[PDB]
Amino acid sequence: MTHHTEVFEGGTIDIEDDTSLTINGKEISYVHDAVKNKWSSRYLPYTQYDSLLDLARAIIRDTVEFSGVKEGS
Repeated sequence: MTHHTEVFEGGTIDIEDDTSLTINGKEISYVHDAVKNKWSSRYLPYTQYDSLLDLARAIIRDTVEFSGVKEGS
């Protein structure tokens, strides 16, 4: 238990121990816009997102890197 699995358009979302943002096993380091730190997520720089769950899905949707089979066109 205590883990959330989710498949977004081919990308697996790994949430472990009710923490840890991972996609396809790759560590997703969030950067919050909070008082502690004024910066954007390292994987999505200067892009505006709404929530944390939204963020995770936005990454997979915006980057084909987490989609899998696509090196280019």
